[PDB]
Amino acid sequence: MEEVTIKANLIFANGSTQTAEFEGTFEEATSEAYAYADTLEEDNGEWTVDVADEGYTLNIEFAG
Repeated sequence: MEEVTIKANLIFANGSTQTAEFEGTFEEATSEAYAYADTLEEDNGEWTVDVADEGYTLNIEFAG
């Protein structure tokens, strides 16, 4: 039941990139990361996510 580290890569069509690094459970580091994107859609547009490296890498790309 040990905690994990998840890499959240964030790219906007605005010509700028951002990154976030969450620590917690397999669900506490994932729902916080998706909520961080949810609080950005309202100021950007819809988004997509590509799960990689056993779930430890979340590549988020906004459509715009």
